[PDB]
Amino acid sequence: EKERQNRLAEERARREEEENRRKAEDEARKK
Repeated sequence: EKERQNRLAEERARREEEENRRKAEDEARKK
């Protein structure tokens, strides 16, 4: 269970950092 939950949690965090760098490069284009 913990293996599964941690895997899903890192998948979530990776998607989150994807969106963060994405908004970052968007703002960069606005610059």
